[PDB]
Amino acid sequence: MREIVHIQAGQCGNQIGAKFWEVISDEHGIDPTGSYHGDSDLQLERINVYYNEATGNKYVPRAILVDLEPGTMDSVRSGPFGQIFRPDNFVFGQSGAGNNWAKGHYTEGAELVDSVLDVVRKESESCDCLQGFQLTHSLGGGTGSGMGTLLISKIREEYPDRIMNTFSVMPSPKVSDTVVEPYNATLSVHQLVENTDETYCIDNEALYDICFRTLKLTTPTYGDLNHLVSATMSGVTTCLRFPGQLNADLRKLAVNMVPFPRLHFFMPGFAPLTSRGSALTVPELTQQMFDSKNMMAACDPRHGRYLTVAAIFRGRMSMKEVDEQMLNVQNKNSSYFVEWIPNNVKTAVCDIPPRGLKMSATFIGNSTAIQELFKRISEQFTAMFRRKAFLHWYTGEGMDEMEFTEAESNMNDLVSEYQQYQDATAD
Amino acid sequence: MRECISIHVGQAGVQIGNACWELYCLEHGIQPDGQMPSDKTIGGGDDSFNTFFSETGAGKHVPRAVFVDLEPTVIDEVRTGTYRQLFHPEQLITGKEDAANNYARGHYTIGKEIIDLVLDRIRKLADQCTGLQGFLVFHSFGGGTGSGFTSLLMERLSVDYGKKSKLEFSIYPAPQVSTAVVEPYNSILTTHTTLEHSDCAFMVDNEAIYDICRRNLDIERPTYTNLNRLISQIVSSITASLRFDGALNVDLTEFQTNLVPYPRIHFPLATYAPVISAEKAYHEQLSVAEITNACFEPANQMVKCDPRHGKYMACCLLYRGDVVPKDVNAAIATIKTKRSIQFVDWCPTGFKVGINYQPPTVVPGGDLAKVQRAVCMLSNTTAIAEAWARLDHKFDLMYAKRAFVHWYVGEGMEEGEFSEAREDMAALEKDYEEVGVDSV
Amino acid sequence: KREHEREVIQKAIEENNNFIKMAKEKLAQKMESNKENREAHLAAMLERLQEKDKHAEEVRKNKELKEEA
Ligand SMILES: Nc1nc2c(ncn2[C@@H]2O[C@H](COP(=O)(O)OP(=O)(O)OP(=O)(O)O)[C@@H](O)[C@H]2O)c(=O)[nH]1
Ligand SMILES: Nc1nc2c(ncn2[C@@H]2O[C@H](COP(=O)(O)OP(=O)(O)O)[C@@H](O)[C@H]2O)c(=O)[nH]1
Ligand SMILES: COc1cc(S(=O)(=O)Oc2ccc3[nH]c(C)cc3c2)cc(OC)c1OC
Ligand SMILES: [Ca+2]
Ligand SMILES: [Mg+2]
Ligand SMILES: [Mg+2]
Repeated sequence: MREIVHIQAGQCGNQIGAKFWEVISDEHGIDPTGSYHGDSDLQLERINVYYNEATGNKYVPRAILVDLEPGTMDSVRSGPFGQIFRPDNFVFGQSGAGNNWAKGHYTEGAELVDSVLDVVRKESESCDCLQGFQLTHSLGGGTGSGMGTLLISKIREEYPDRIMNTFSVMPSPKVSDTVVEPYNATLSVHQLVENTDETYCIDNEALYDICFRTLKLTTPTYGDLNHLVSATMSGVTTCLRFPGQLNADLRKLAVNMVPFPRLHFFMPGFAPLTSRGSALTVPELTQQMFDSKNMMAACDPRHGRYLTVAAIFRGRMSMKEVDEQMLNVQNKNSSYFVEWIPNNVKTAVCDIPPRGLKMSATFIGNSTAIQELFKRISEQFTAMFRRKAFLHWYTGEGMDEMEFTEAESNMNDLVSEYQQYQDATAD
Repeated sequence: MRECISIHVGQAGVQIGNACWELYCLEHGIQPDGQMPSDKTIGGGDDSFNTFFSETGAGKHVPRAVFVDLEPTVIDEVRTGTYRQLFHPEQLITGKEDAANNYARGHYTIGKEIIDLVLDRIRKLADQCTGLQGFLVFHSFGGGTGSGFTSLLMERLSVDYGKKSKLEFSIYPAPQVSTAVVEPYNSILTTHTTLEHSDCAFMVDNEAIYDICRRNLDIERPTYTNLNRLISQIVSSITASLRFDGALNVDLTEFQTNLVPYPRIHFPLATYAPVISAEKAYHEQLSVAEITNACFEPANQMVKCDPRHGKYMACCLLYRGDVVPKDVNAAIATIKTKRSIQFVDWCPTGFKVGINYQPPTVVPGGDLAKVQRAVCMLSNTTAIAEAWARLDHKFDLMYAKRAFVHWYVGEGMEEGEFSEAREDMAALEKDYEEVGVDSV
Repeated sequence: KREHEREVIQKAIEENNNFIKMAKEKLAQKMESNKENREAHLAAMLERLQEKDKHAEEVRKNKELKEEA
C-alpha cells in the first residue's frame, strides 16, 4: 500500500493531531484500544495508510508525538484515544521552548531532534511504500515552529524523494497575545517555502472569525477552533483514507496542485458551517465552499486568482448534480481562475460523510489571494523588526540580524511571486 | 501463424484490455476458465482465433496479452475478477508505486525498474508464436504510466523486434473524464517519443465516447465501464479480420496499406455504428444503408473533428454481421452523392470494404443492444489534425508559464525535451496541412 | 539485374539494422542523461540541507561562546 507517517510537534500540533486521530478512528470504526468495531469493509480497504497492523487485529496510528515539555504530551495520553498510540512514539523533552523559534530550531530542539529521527526511521522502515510525512504544528510557538521546521529539514535529508506535507497553524492577535509570534512565523515560512511540497494554511484569524461571526460564539476557545481543524483535516485526507476511482496519494496532489514549487500554500475551505441551535442541497453546498466566509485562511479569493482547486464532496448525493454545479461556479466566476492552466479544478465524491453530517464539502485551493495571509504576518513582523524589539530572545541563542532579514525578504519574494502569476495572462 | 500480442499499459490500457478480452471470449465462445468446447483441436491449432489465443494441453485458451501497470490496484481486479483464470500470473505485471501522473516517472524513474521484466514476459509470449505479426499497445495519453512507460516500451520493442508492426490504441485526454492537469504535457511527450516507433495509431477521444454514451445510450453520467465496452466494440471490429476468416474478410494490414500514405500520417479516424440502446433497437432493424450513413455523421466519430472541413486520404468500411456486398455498394452510391466527401488529388476516391459474417456480440447486462449488423469506418482525414491543435494549444498555455515543468525536471528531464516535443508536434500539424494541398 | 537485386535486399537490411541501432543509442543516451540530471538535482538538494546543518552547528557555536562570557 501507500503509507503516511504522521508527526505532531508542539502544543498546537499535538492538540489538533489528537483530534484528527479521534475523528478518523470513528470514521474507520476504531475504538480507543485499537480494535475494529466498524460496519463497512470500505473502512479497512485503505486503513494501513495511517494505521499499522499489530498483533490481535490492533490498529496502531502511525503517529509520532514531539514536544519540548511533557505538559501537552501527558494530557494526550490520558485523553479518550490516548491508549491507542504507540507508547514508544512519545518523544518529549524537559527544558521547554518558551515560544522561542531559535530554541526549537537551534538550541533545545536540536538536542532532541536526533531522538525524534530514530522513531521516524523505525516507522518508515516498516512501510511497504512510504508516501511521505504530514506534520501538524504551529508557527507561533517554539517547538512547533522551530523544532518542526528543523525536523522537516532533517527528514528531507534522509528522505529527499518523499513528499513533505504540513498542517501549519498561522498565528493571530485575535487568538494569542504573544508578541514574538510574528517572528516565529516569518522564520518558519522561510523554512516551509524551501523544504515542503504542500502546506495547508490553517489561519487562526480565519478560525476565530468563523467561530465569532458564523458560529455566533462570543468567546471562542481552542476547542471551538480545533473543531474546525478536525473537520478540515478529515476532509483533505478523505481521498487518502477512503477508496475510489482516484487512488489518491500525496504526490498526485502535489503534482496537480503546485504549478511552481515555492507556491505550495493551500487555502482550506469547509461547508456547511452551521451552529448548534439553527436539508442542504448540492448547489448550496458548492456555492458555500467557494465563499470567503468558509475559508480556513483569512483571505478573499475574489482578491486573487485560483491557480488550482481540488474539491471533495462527502455524502450520498447526485454525482451528475455535483458535476453541473462545479461547472456552474467556474463559468460564473471565470475571471477568478487562471486561463493558462486548463482544467484546473478537480472534484471527487465520497459516499462516507463525516460524523453527524449527511453531506459535506471540503475545499483545497492554491489561490494567489493567499498573499493576504502572508502580508498580515509580514506587516506584524516589520513593525517589531523596525524597532528591533525582543531580538535578545533569538540573538542570545546564536542567531543574528541576517537570518531575520533573509526570512523577511524571502517571504516578501513569495508574495511578489503570487502577484506575478495573478497578473499573468494567456496573451 | 500471424499471431498478435496485445500489451495493455496503465489503468486505461488495462481496463480497456478487460473489456476487449471479455468481448473476445464472448465472440469466440471461450468460458472464463479458458475452455472452448467448440475447439476440437486440443493443445494448439491453426484456427483464426489462435492469432489472439494460445492453447495449453489442458484445453485452456490463454490470451496473447501482457498487462502492465506501475501500481497493483487496477490489475489486482483482473487477478481476482471474473476472468482471473484466463490469464497466467506472469502475464499480469505490477509495481508498488505508480508514475504520479508524471511522464518522467513513468518513462525514467519508476518505469526503468520494471521495463526489463516486462520485455522478458513479452519475449516469452513471442517465443510461443510461429508467425508473430506485430503488437497492439493499449494506453492513455494523459497518464504517467500510459505515456511515460508506453514510450519507453515502444522504443525497446523497436530494438528487440526491429520494424515489426506496432499498432496503438491511444486514449485522447478529455476534461469531462480527465485525471490530471498535466495531461497535455504527457500527451505531447509520448506522441513525440512514440511517433517514429508506431506504424499506426487509433486515437480515441474520451469526450467523443462520453458524448456518444450520453446521446445514443441515454446514460447521464457514463462510467469507464460504459466507455470501455463501447471502445472494445471498435477494437473488436478492427481486429475481427485477424480473429475470424471469410471470403469477404479483408486483413487489417491490407487496410493499413491504404491508411498510411506517409510514415508520420498514421492516425486513422474511427467511426462506429450502430450505437443504440435495447429500448430503441426493439422493433428497429437498422439496415446496411442506415449504419453506413451513420459513419459520416461527425457525432459518431471516436475523435472530435470535422472531416467536412478536411480532405480524405483513405476510407475503409469494416462491416460485420448480416451484410452482403450488394447492399454496401448501393449504400456507398447514395452517400457519395449526398455527403461532403472530398479526397486529396493524389489518391483514388474508392472505398475499401471488408465484411465479417460473425455478428456483433454484446456483454450480457451491458447497455449496448445486440444488432444483426454493424460497421466501423477507418478514414485517414486531415481533419484529425484538429485533435493535435487543441491538444497542442493546451500545452502552449501551460508551457508559456513553465507551469508544472519543475515536476518533470526534478525527475531528470530537461526543458529541451519539451520544446523538442512541441516542435515535433508543430511539424506534424504542418505535415497534415501539406498533404491536403493540391498538386501543382 | 542480379547485382541490383542483391543491393536492394542489402539496403533493406542496412536500413532496418540502422533503425535498431539508432533507437538503441538514443535510448541509452536519454537514460544516461536522465540519471545524471536526477542525481544532480538530488545532490543539490542534499547540499543545501547539509549546508543548513553547518549553519545549525554554527549557531550553537555562537551561544556557547557568549554563555561563558
Ligand atoms: N476510456 C477510458 N479512459 C480511461 C480509463 N481509465 C483511465 N482513463 C483515462 O486515462 C487518463 C489518465 O491516465 P491513466 O491510465 O489513468 O494513468 P496511468 O496510465 O495509470 O499512469 P499513472 O499516472 O501512473 O496512474 C485520463 O484522461 C482518463 O480519462 C478507462 O478505463 N477507459
Ligand atoms: N487552532 C489552534 N491553535 C493553537 C492551539 N494551540 C496553540 N495554538 C496556536 O499556536 C500558537 C502558540 O503555539 P504553541 O502551541 O505554544 O507552540 P509550541 O511552543 O510548540 O507548543 C498560538 O498563536 C495559538 O494561536 C490549538 O489547540 N488550536
Ligand atoms: C487527499 O488529497 C487529494 C488528492 C487527490 S489526487 O491524489 O487524486 O491528486 C490529484 C489528481 C488530479 C488533480 N487535479 C487537480 C486540479 C488537483 C489534483 C490532484 C485529489 C484530491 O481532490 C479530489 C485530494 O483532496 C481530497
Ligand atoms: Ca485448437
Ligand atoms: Mg503553549
Ligand atoms: Mg494509475
